[PDB]
Amino acid sequence: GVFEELLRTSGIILKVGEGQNEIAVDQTAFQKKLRVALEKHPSYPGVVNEFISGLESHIKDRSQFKNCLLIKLLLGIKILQPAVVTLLLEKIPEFNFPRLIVNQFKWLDGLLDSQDLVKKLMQMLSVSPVPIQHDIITSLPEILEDSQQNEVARELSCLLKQGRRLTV
Amino acid sequence: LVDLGFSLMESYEMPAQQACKLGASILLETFKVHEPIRSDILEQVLNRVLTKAASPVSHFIDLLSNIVVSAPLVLQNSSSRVTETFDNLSFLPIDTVQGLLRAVQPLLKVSMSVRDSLILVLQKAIFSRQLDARKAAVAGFLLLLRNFKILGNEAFCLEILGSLRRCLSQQADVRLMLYEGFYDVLRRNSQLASSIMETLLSQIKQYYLPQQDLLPPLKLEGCIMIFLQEPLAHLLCCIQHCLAWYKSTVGFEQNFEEMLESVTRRMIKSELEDFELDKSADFSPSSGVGVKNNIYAIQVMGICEVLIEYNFKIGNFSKNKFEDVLGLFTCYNKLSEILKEKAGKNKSTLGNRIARSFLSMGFVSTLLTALFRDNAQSHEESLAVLRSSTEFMRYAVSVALQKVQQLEEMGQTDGPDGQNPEKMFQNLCKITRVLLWRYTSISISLLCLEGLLRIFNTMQQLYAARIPQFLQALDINVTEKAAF
Repeated sequence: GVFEELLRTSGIILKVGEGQNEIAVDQTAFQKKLRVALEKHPSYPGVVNEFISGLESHIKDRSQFKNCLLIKLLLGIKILQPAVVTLLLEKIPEFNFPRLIVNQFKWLDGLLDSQDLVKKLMQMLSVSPVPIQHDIITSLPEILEDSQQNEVARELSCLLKQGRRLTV
Repeated sequence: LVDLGFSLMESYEMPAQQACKLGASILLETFKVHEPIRSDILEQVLNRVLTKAASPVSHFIDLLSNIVVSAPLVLQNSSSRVTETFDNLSFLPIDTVQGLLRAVQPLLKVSMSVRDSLILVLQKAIFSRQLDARKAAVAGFLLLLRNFKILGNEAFCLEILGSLRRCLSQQADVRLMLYEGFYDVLRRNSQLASSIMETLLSQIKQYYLPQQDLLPPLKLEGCIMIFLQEPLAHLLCCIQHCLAWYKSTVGFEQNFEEMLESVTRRMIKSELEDFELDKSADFSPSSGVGVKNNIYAIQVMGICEVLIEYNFKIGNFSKNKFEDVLGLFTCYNKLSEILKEKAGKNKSTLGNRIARSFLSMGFVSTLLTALFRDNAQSHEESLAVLRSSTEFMRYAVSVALQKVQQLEEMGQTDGPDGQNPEKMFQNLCKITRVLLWRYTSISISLLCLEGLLRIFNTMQQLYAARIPQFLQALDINVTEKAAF
């Protein structure tokens, strides 16, 4: 894969299973190498799409899914932020996997959308079961990036009015 | 004795101040005397120290700091409490958190477990979505940055650099304190200075809007929305102070000077028409457009003050820089006088005459010495043309009059070294001479009467032990010169 080829050329080698990625354990060297690889190999728009498809295929693989607990460096990229958000949204219903995902999203950095991921989380809580919805809603202080503070507050108050079974 | 002191401290809550002083003195004496009750006393006061969250505990932190500085290892023998002391530290910062951190600082620098626990609490503190108490967290972290030595593990700093920058996109009131506090830690490291300068360069470039011969570069509308979330005068003052320190210690610095030079050149090559505020009847109080223009007016004249300070350091007897300086002030008072603030029909004079200034006490001290008593052939008539600007004379001291009033009421003041009293005391010594001499030269002199009357009322009430130094600098015969 283009993502696999770029990772092998620079950054982290293709780790199998939960084993650690073959990259320097630091947010500086690993992220810089991943960014250099992403600027080199998937630089072309077609190569960019191929790398995105390869990264999605790796994420769908259970081995790299357990490895993610590289992927962290790729998600830190500005372009990879919407891709990481889409991958998380896809993996939400299909998989304490939701709890682990919520914890990872907790204390997260700036994503590519300031008023869309909150709506996605609200929709998931509306669809997701009791514990999953409660876990998603409890992450709102972390998810309340000030992008949609007041509006989400009013919507959540309305849901609470309609949410007597999950008011706590 | 310890029971007596415990009753005394609460009885203190003038007579209350005398009771508190007596209780603190007896506790310090019994700590320095009663050796075998030292651990029990420390545990009891730690239990009491975190005992009045709503009520003021300034005396508590004062006594705890005194006993800790007397016995640095007492709390080390009182272990399992360094981690415990952070139970609800981020609830009521009234300077209590700063005092607690300063008192316990030796323990942190000799206790790695305390540092790790506070690091763990830092993630919760900085990530608090609310803004009611997040100021205490960032203030404590800024103090800690100077708390740890900068000898040179450096990986500790390289990790902790980005923690506060992750919260840069915060409320304007919250964003305020880092600008004031970054200069203190910048004098403790070299690589950290480069990183902080780079981050501030990114922040200022977020609003610079580079161009040539066009609209005012400052995108004032960025912080318009009703409230504001990006103060600019404090940021620019921090920029100039950090630049000065970086230059003194020894391209971002080339970018800094070019950006500073360009914006100063852009400001003089502009007017109110260039800015969004063109007509006098443009903005009004309690108006959506009005308050927006009101905030813009508050920002822009605050910016003008900062550029005045920077060019003075650059323009060492340089008429061209003075010409830019004098022309810059013409924009400053153009907003004022007629449309000052907005208008302000209350016959009141906030901040002596103008809003809170933005000038370092060293600079205003040096500006007056250049402005008054700065007679010499070395000057290139830049002072003379500066002396020609009568309103510049009035504004020259009026800022310091606000500055001393800030030190008159509060024990600290804005600007670098403001909270350092010994550094401030020297500044207090230098300033008074030109103020008194200008009055004796023979309105403007009426300002100096206020300036003197407030400077005495400060040191007699703040620098009680430092009076002999001032009397020596006034030029133990205290009464002789005072009567003179």
